[PDB]
Amino acid sequence: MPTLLRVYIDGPHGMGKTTTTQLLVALGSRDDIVYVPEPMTYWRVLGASETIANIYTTQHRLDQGEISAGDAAVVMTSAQITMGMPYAVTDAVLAPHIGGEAHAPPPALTLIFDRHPIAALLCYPAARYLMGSMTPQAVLAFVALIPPTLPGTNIVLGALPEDRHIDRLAKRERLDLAMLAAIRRVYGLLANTVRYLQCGGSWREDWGQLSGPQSNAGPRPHIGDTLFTLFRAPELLAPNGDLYNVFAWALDVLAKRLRSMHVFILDYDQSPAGCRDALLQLTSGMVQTHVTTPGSIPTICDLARTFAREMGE
Amino acid sequence: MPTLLRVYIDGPHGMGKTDDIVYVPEPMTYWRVLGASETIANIYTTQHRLDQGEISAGDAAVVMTSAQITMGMPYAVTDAVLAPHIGGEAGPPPALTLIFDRHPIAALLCYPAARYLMGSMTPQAVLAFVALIPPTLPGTNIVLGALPEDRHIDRLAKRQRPGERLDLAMLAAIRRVYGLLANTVRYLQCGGSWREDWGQLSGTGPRPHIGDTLFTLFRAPELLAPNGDLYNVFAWALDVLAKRLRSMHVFILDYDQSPAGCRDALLQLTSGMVQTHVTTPGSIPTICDLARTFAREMGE
Ligand SMILES: C[C@H](O)Cn1cnc2c(N)ncnc21
Ligand SMILES: C[C@H](O)Cn1cnc2c(N)ncnc21
Repeated sequence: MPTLLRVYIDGPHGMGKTTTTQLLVALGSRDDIVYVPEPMTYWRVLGASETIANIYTTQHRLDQGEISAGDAAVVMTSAQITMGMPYAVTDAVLAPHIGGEAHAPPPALTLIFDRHPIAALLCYPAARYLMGSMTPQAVLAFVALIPPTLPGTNIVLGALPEDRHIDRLAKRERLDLAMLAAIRRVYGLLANTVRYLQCGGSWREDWGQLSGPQSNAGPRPHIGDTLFTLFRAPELLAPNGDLYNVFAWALDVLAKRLRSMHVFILDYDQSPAGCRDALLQLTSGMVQTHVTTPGSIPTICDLARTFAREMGE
Repeated sequence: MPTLLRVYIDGPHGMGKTDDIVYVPEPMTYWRVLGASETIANIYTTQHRLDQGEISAGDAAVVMTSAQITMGMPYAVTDAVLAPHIGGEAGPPPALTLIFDRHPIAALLCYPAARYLMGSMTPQAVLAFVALIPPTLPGTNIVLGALPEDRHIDRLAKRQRPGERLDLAMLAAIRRVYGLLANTVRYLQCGGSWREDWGQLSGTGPRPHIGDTLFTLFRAPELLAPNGDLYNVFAWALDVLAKRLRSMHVFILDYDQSPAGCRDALLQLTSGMVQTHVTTPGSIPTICDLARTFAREMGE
């Protein structure tokens, strides 16, 4: 009965996520912790050409008024489905090896990932919807495709003052503060959504309360402070006023996929070593899982090294 | 704890696919209005514009990819809400028989693979859709069609959907994809290992040759490294495809006959389909509710 610890580092770009996780990985034994890094190689080359470059210019040309909404939406939608592929595929090959949950002895293997599938099938799409470059229907199609949430899905979101974030961000993608505001808002919403569901929130019961951040602590947030609030869009509403059932079912799925997640908030308003040690203290309350076969440890380990080996920076 | 029989009627369109049995119809209203405006027309116009040289290959692919997301949404949301109610295999007549108009693989693999063959979708986008195919649950019975090509052209010509353009090149492509699909399931069911037979594509139990399966489509140069090796991320996606396809139960329905005949042939095929148990006492009625509400809201 060997155990596994899976930790997905996620949240808005530009906070220091990659650095903190390399630092955490650099403390461990080469063989008891493996990092699944950002698939930069799939991105700029393998899946398509310069994927991040096509996105930031299309929104920039949508702002100006050089290309309509529909035009930007088709480009944003296809960019996202291609961008999320590595996360989805990783999740699908690992799935069969993950047993039930399980404080406990040291995990036999710790897998740290640069992002979870929900960044590409939920968060980024919702942020683009708020920026006007994606339709709500398309965001819900992404949501309906989120894979079943595996036991022990530990997701680490980040915290950081916007002023420090804007400054960290300005390093050299283009300088898009509106998008920065939109993605921070969506991740704030995401943490509250997990809290809401874990405290027994039923969006169907509270839908009517809509008009006009901690993920594992505190009281139940108001539905207005969760991701459900984004789906009040007239496009999704029938002539009767309520959501078409098709979109309501997607919110049911959103609710199911996030209800079982374990979310932690890491403060990035610190030096790199500071972030590392805090992430390392956080991993202590995270949930481990048993693996289905005995050979899953080495198997999974190989899968992760291969991904790192072929798709990093 | 009652039994359920799920039957997905799929295969290329245009062949004739149009109380204890519920029928989940084609979500035409989602395609023409709820998810977007006239998605079929946008698909067919885009391919037409590419064919005439009015737009680029890259341009048509972004348009196609986005429209395929819209086309697929109803199946994917349907599978996600239904999945939790599906239990293990049971094998007597079933408590409920749910007949669906298409399975998620139509939109997350077949149509996409066919547009890749029409030069309007990248192979990488096709594999992004495949990676998102939902886990194959017990009792996934998929009915595929058989019909000679000229009878199919006749039938399709009398059956055009709103915004569709009669395109014989897309007909051949979708037909080829579906024939490869049937071959692929048999290849996997008889022990075929794509990784072991990959070398047979690039330089030459009893089952189809891998060149006669969907794996042959993924020998696309965009997915290979400079030394000819398939990138691991794509090899992964093929591993998922084998896993999803191997456990489906495919039934072939001969459509070269009358609706009466087809109806009965379809009912005849039901004897070898696999039934499951549901997981709750309220699953039947809830499933039932889902089915009728989908039909009312999204059915033409
Ligand atoms: C650097 C990028 O902003 C990070 N990133 C990671 N996944 C993404 C996605 N699916 N869409 C947009 N940006 C994404
Ligand atoms: C309109 C008919 O149902 C054909 N048809 C059915 N599903 C499709 C898809 N997902 N993409 C393109 N055409 C499709």
